[PDB]
Amino acid sequence: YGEDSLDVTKQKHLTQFEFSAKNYKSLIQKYKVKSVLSAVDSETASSYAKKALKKPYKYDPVLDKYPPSRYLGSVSEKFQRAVDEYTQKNPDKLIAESKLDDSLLNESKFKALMQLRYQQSLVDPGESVGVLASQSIGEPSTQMTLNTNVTLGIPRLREIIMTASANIQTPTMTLRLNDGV
Amino acid sequence: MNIAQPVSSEIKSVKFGIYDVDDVEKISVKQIVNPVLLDNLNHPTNGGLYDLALGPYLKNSVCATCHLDERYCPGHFGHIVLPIPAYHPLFFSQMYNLLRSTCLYCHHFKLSKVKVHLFFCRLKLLDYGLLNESEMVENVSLAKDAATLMRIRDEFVAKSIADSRQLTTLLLHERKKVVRAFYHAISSRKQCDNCQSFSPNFRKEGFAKIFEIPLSGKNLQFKYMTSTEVRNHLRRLFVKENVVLSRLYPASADMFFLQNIAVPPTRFRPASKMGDEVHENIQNELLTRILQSSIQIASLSKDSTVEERRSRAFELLINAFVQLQHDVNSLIDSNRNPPPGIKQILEKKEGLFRKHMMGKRVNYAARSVISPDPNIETNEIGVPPVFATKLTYPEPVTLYNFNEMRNAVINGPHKWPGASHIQNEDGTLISLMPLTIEQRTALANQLLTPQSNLISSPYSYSRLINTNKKVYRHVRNGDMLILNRQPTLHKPSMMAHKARILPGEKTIRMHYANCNSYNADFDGDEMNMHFPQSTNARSEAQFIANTDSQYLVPTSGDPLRGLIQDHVVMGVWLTCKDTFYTRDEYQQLLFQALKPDETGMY
Amino acid sequence: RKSEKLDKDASSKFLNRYIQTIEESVLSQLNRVLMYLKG
Amino acid sequence: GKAVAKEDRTTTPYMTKYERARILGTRALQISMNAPVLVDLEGETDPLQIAMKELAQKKIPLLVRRYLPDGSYEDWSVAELI
Amino acid sequence: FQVRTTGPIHNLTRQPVKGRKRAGGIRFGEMERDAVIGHGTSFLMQDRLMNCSDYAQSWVCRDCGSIISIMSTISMNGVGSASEVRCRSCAKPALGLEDTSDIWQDGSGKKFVGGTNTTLIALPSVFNYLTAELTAMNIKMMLEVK
Amino acid sequence: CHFLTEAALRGDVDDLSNPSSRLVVGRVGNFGTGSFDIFT
Amino acid sequence: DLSLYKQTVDLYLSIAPGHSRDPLNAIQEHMDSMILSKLPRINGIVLAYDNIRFLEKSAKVMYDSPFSFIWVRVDVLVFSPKKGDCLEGKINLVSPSHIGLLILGIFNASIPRKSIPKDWIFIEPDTTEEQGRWKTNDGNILEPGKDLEFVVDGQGTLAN
Amino acid sequence: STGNLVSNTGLDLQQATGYTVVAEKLNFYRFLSHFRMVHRGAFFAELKT
RNA sequence: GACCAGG
DNA sequence: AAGCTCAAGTACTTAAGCCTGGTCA
DNA sequence: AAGTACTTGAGCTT
Ligand SMILES: [Zn+2]
Ligand SMILES: [Zn+2]
Ligand SMILES: [Zn+2]
Repeated sequence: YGEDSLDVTKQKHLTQFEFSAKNYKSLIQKYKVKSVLSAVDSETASSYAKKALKKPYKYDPVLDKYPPSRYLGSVSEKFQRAVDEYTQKNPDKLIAESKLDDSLLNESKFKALMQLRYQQSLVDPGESVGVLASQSIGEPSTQMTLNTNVTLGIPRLREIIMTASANIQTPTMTLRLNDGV
Repeated sequence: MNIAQPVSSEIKSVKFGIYDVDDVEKISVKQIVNPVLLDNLNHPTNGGLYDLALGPYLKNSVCATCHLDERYCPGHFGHIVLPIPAYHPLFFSQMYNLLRSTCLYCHHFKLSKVKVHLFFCRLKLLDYGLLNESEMVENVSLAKDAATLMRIRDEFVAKSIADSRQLTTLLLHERKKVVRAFYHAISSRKQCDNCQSFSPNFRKEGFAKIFEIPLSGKNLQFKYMTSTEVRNHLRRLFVKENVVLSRLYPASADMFFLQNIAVPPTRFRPASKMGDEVHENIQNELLTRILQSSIQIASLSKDSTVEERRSRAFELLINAFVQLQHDVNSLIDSNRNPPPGIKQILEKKEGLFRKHMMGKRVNYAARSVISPDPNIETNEIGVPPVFATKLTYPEPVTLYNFNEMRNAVINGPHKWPGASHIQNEDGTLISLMPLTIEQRTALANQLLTPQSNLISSPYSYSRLINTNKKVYRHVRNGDMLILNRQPTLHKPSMMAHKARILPGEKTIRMHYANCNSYNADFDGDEMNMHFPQSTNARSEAQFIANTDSQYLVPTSGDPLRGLIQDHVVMGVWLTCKDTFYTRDEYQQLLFQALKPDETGMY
Repeated sequence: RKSEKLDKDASSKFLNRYIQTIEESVLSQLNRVLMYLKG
Repeated sequence: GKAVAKEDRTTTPYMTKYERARILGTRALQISMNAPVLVDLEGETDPLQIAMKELAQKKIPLLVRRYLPDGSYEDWSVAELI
Repeated sequence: FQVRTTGPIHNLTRQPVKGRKRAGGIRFGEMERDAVIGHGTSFLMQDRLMNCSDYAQSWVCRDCGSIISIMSTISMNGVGSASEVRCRSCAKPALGLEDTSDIWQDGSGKKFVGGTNTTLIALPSVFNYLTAELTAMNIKMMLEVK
Repeated sequence: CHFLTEAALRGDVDDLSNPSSRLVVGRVGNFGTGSFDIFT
Repeated sequence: DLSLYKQTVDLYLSIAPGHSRDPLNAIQEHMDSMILSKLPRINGIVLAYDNIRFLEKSAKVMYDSPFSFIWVRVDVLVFSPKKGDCLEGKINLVSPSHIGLLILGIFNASIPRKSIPKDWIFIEPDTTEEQGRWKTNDGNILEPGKDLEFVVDGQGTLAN
Repeated sequence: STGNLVSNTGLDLQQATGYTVVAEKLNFYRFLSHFRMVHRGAFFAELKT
């Protein structure tokens, strides 16, 4: 589902990586770690996540190797890049060096928490999605049609997504200047 | 629905296809030959378009064939014969291009047989779903040479199927490509690739009348006519080239021409009484026309056999033939012969497939203009007393809610929280409206008891005993009853609210919060209230679609609900640091905000 | 819809095992017929 | 086709947003039809809140078959799901 | 305000009529369908679109796969047992000696043999109407059951 | 009637894919709470 | 002939709700129904049934209703009569309109006077006017010869 | 009664129908605005511009 | 079913 | 000659939901 | 009105 992180209706708070680390005591209880860590596999896919993050290729995106349903180790690339570069970019909330940490925090612990929410936030299979995209076009197609040179809005969308016609009204191109010129 | 009825079948598919000449007579239950509809005694004419055997004409008349009343008679077809048979109107154009592809003297294809057999191998290998393997078989470059090429295609397909053995989407993508290439090949050719003759060309009309001039003198050196001639020539075309046409379609009996069309039962074609006028209908009338033209064909054919005398004979006979072709075209395609035809009542897009199948009027579903209420909840929805007392739903009766259903039937169908009318397990429904409180008490006393007057009363299938009496009761404070407003653009437009029942007023009540979802201004616009009857439906509704569980509109992530105008600016006035409250106001305000008991939990 | 054989002694044994399996009118008539067939 | 064995199951162990719905629904209907209440009632009347009182205790019948799009299925009890 | 608990129906398809003068029902579909089938409420869809409006029990021949071909038996015998429906298209004429069980008769008086694969499937009345008009166009859909 | 005439000539049998088709004959849709089956 | 045959059939039983504990008793509630009644498939009237077992396939719930479904395989002993089968019965009632017999004590036989040739004559005893011995052309009394044999017509025939 | 101007020639009027409207006296302003108003024809109405 | 209305 | 891609030109279905009134032959 | 794909005839090359 384009790696999905979910169907959009819940994937929102992923980017709020500060929010979870801010409290972190209520979210862990919400996700119910004691019952989830039991049945699902954790170590193997988390190990392979680093191997996929290896900059050279021949390693798939971890999501293809290990589906995100049972292996509590797979997340898209950008999600893991985000959690890593957040841990290194904003290290203020997370403590650190390591001994002082192990009272109330742990970088690996909180990263495993975010891993866990990603697992907890997949598309629940069986969701009729096509009709979801149908609503996602219909609603804004209603929203704004009075403008505030190419035509913008529903006449435009009518060509790209409905008629897909050759010889559109104004097919233009944009070319970047180069230093030699 | 009923909860008892078990029906076991699980339909896995439907299969479309033509209908041949034997089965139309197998399903025949009578023949319609007399045009007259009704006699002086006004009774259903025997054998007429309203014959009693076709379908039970109302005023309590039992059907002849099945001999049981109208409430259960399912109607039976009838046949109306024609020795003309006119070619089926819907396939007229494809039949036309096929006729163009015909070579009358040759009775093979205008295309080279080797090319049509290439076409045959294409479909043969497509049947098992092998795409590149189909484009492979053309990899040959070379009548005798032509027969060798055909045998090369045969051996290619032979090894391909041998390796393969040891619908789905992409199948149709190729099987339509072959159809388009088939036409591109067939209609381009004029002279016979097999016979070397120039079979005469053919000219048609949009009125579905076809023929052209005979051959020219030069090509001989090298209009309108009967349908039996066309039928026989197409029979030769098919049976001589059974393979590629069988792949295209082995059966070729009545594909293009209909030897007996069926009159559907009277149940489907009623004589609606609007005021006083009694018009039979459009379809009865047009079937009458084709029947009269059929008997006219019979008489005129007899006149022909009994014998410019031959000229007048053939002219008048062809006139009768073309008239019957024209009127059967009218029946099946009212787009021709300028009342609705069948094709137009289907394809009209005002009628079926859009106005009776996808979306249909529904029972147990009321409707009102809607005022706002902030006091109830964000879950709950107001329900006026009229909707409560009138919207009914079944409730099985068990050991532990017998008390509630007892009280319900004690109250009756005229005073909330009463129930409406009691269903017995056999399948009947006995009302409580015409009864008295004494009678209702009596009937409610024997509400939990096996009353079926045997172990197996209906017949020797004894599960009817197990199911409990279903009491039809009114909605109450916990039931989940859907809401919607058209246009329903995006999914939070329909939701499920818990009912709360109010006294007096005549319009439902909702909370401000949900409003921005349904996109209403509450100026006096109105919303459909529904009530799913069974328990599976209301269960899945209450859980998946409970208002709060639709808190994120799914185009983006941002929240679509929320508090609104007064609440928000008074929020800016309460959160502001300039406001101070004493004990009295603080206690009072906190309590008004919580409202524990009705919500509960604390 | 599968069909097999039933011989004489097989009828007696099958009625025996049936009266032993599920446990009034039918059983009464079956006891009558079993008493008439035996003896 | 196949009926997937217990040793290798690919499906997701989470009691989905849907299996919860249908399970609780059909269970409430069952219990509405004079069925075995496998949990001591609290006097609760609604033929569905009993079903939730049961599923909270994970004492429910009705394993669910998850159809893979191939045509095979895996059969999960409700206690087994998360 | 218009409320429709139970009321008059349509001559053709037995869907509630288009009223407010004839207690007509409210329309639910062609976008209301998209709403629920986005909500993922297949049971609600099958309930409202089928159960509440137009519900029926109809018989089909499993052998031939036809729904027009069902005829309920007449004059089998005295009170005896119930009318056990059969299929005409898959039945052959009564010429010849056959056992009393499988035979049955016609209202006109004809006897037949065959056509016993008649089961009891739920089917919305509108599909019955579609079968009628379709076979009037001479083309009939053959639905299988397994 | 055009799609009808072509799919009728060829007689192409679906299983039946979309929920509109699953619905016209009244059966529960493929999607949603209908995707799986529940057994005792 | 040997008219009795055993048929192990497969039928599709509905497991009612209150019997969701065990299907076996739920099998009973409807297996006691068909007995001594006609099942049209097997072309015979049910006599008895044993060997009740359900093929373990995790019985299915009808997908809008609370009672489930399951295949059960059970062996019936239906009396399958054919044209030309020969049947015996003990005579109970006799009259100069037909002959009355019971086969297996359960199944009735009422054979009109037409199927009896005019060769057999009725004697009327002075004690009971209706009941009386239906002698043959030979002079044999049939009342002590309670076991009487004839053929199936569909109803019997003693005319050869 | 209806408004179908049925004449052998249209007399240079585009639409043949709708020339007449009931004077619903529902409220006086509606009575006036029936008497004053004009309308330019359904032929242009059906066009979406 | 068609033409004017109306939310 | 005639084969075969090229050109304008001829037939041809859709245009949001609902809901409620009225008049009409 | 918009625009679609559909089909036929006239001019150029082997
Ligand atoms: Zn009938
Ligand atoms: Zn030829
Ligand atoms: Zn049949």
